[PDB]
Amino acid sequence: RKQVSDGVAHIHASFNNTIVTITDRQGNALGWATAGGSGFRGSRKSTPFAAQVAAERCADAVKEYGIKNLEVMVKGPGPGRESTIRALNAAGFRITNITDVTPIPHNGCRPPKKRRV
Amino acid sequence: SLSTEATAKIVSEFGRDANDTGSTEVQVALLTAQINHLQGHFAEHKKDHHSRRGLLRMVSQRRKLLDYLKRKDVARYTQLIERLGLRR
Amino acid sequence: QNFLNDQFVIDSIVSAINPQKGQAMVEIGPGLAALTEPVGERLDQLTVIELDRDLAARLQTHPFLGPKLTIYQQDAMTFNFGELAEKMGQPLRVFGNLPYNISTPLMFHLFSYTDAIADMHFMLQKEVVNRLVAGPNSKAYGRLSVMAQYYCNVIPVLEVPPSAFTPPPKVDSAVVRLVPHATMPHPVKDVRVLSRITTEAFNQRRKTIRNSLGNLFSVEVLTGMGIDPAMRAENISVAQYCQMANYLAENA
Amino acid sequence: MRHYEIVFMVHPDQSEQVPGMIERYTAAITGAEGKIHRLEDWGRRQLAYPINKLHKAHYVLMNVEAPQEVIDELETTFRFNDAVIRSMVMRTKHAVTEASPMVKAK
Amino acid sequence: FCRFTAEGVQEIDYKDIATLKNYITESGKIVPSRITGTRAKYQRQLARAIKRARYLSLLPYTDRH
Amino acid sequence: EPFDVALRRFKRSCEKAGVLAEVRRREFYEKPTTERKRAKASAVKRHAKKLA
RNA sequence: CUUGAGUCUCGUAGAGGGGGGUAGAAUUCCAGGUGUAGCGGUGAAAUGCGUAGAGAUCUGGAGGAAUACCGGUGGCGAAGGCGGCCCCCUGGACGAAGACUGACGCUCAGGUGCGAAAGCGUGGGGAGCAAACAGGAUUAGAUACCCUGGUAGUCCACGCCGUAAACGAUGUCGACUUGGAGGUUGUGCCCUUGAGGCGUGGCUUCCGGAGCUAACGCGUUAAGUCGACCGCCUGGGGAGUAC
Ligand SMILES: [Mg+2]
Ligand SMILES: [Mg+2]
Ligand SMILES: [Mg+2]
Repeated sequence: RKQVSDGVAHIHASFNNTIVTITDRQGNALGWATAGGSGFRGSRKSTPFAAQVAAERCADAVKEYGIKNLEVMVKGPGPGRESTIRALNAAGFRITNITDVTPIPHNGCRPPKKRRV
Repeated sequence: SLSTEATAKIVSEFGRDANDTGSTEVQVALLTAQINHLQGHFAEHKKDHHSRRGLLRMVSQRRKLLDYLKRKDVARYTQLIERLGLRR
Repeated sequence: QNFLNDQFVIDSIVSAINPQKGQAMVEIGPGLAALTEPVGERLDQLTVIELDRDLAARLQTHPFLGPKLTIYQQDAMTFNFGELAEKMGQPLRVFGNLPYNISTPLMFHLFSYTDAIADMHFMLQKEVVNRLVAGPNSKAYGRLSVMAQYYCNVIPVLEVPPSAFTPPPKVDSAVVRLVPHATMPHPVKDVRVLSRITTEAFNQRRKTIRNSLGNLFSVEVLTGMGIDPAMRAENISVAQYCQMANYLAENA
Repeated sequence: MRHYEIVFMVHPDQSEQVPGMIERYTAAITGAEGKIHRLEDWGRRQLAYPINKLHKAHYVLMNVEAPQEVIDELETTFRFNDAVIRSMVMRTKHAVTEASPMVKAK
Repeated sequence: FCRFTAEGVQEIDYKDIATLKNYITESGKIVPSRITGTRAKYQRQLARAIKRARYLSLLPYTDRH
Repeated sequence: EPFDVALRRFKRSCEKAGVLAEVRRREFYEKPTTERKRAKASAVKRHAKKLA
């Protein structure tokens, strides 16, 4: 059993799913949760509620590893950003850096074709 | 597309004096020198069609000037094409 | 989906089929009563598959037809025509009309039974029929017409205007008949080699066969077979295609 | 001949040889009968993003009027000399002698 | 407009990071000319300058780098 | 520094960055003719307001 | 002869072209590292991927492709087209102020050459995307629409093809003929400077007068008023099809 505290939190949100993972300052994963592992499937898997629940599951995993400090970064286009990070405010940490780190290309390679719908 | 000094050499050769520019002789000479120089460009830059559009304009402009001078005075025409070696 | 409407061409099709006893006849897709009746009439008894169980009830309860046919109610692509050929004493005459998404499957299932089928007689859309009979050097030619002409001799029977159909389509369509060869004029070591040779070739039909079949064989193999590798895939007869298939199979 | 700006940056841990670099390149300029109108250093200076995983690298400017040929020599000398981590050459309109804003801030 | 036109009339610029900072987002993107009030001539010069300044890590490309 | 005020500050920053609108529209390729048509369509759809 | 044509001297703006370097994002992939039951996908599913550790996230490396933002009712180009940055070669244009030639002009059947996208030819490359294809779904059926894959192709050098609603659906050149609000790019004079304010070319956008037009509309960048030459049409299909 290991106790450390310096914490980086990554929110990886998409219109199918939201993964959340906690890492050390090194970026080394301490533990993680998703929505789909929270148990929701199809439509429920991508909901602000499922993203809160995923954050609660991570909050439990870090209670075992580290809880004093966190630096939270957010990625992917999906819903529930606010919902999952306010769920990190549950068992609240002292955090101040927020931006997205959503990948924007400087005119990178050809995206998929549009859906015929 | 030519240095002022190569232009000066050419106009001081083919021109009436330093006040002359654009006597037919001056024109066809500097135009010829440009055409000669650009052979080096296109010998590398084969695919430079947009540049060679200017070259085609220049060789046809040369032809038009020569033919005007030929009907205006055969002596000036023949000694000028002799000096430039034109109709090569 | 479609089924025919006008007695003139119904009568032309059922008469051109020449359906009589001394033939192991089976309908597929009996559809509207009007075109299944004359064939169930002329044959003293007839077998049929309908895919639909509701139409199979409509026709099996019809006293013209239920007493005069034996009737089956399933996807014909499940159906064991090789056993039905045994039960009918001689290889089958298989015939009719359908919604024809299933058409491409029908041909392969019929070809899975080239021994058990004596002949096939079916309506189809103009472009696919003209493809199916297409001569090697034409844009209408290609892989499915190659496999069809490999398995069988193929023969247009007659051609039908779109106003002839109950829901009339925009699209003219023809009945065609075909005959599994009594011995294959093109003997082949395997058909999967044909199928993959033809798909590779026709997946690349605009480039030279050196840049199609020569992606697998050498130019010296191709010219060794007597084939110019500078041809396009749509210059190539089924004869040299089965020669390639034999070459692939026997040199592997 | 063509006026140029030549502007380049050197590894912080090779910044001590920068005078030797100014010798090597200024000798190429005057050895081409070219002339110089600015030479400047802005010291070790911090980078907006990491260059070659480094920080704080040492910045240098020249204003010059040399014949084209030797610019390609010193340019390719930058790809030979790994102490130079980047360079930019600019075919500027004029010789310019007034100090860089990077100096004039002092 | 005319005050922003004076900013163009006075100067054409590269290496003046202090003035370049007047025309960038904090995320490092170029400001559109209508928001700067400057005329398009100077917008082009500013864009060319910013691109050079990014090449030499004088300005970032993004917020992060 | 209240968490939900730092959240509002963050929300303003990502709105000013436009990143959700960018990644939304960047989801697919497009045949350049249609954004050309859409662009000029918007240009006249705008210009019609200029008239009073 | 100098008014058309054209040369020169000095500037100016520009994704014009050709050639060569180079950058920061980005995707994928590889190699670890931390880590663990999910991931992925949809309407929902499934196929797919993961306990050989995936997914995630950190580092390091690879490779091919494209240039977020500026960027515009914006520039360049004969048209097709041209957009990260620097260099190298290189085409055209416009203004300035003279100087110079001396009608050298325009148009152009044949002819010659340039000519998107697709496809072909020869040899490379292959990240991402993706006809065909393959497999899972959906549907009365579904060949579609959905998804997981995926070849050609997409990229490059060197050949070819020679077509596009290649359309301003508007041939080229020249002259004339109310206005008005912009944009862009030179330039002169006045600037009280710095803003301004008088001018004055070029390019370009939208209104609109007269006139024109079947009408719609066009309208000094004509579809007005006219001069020179070229191209093309002669009811609809059959048919841009046969030969
Ligand atoms: Mg090729
Ligand atoms: Mg292509
Ligand atoms: Mg023809």
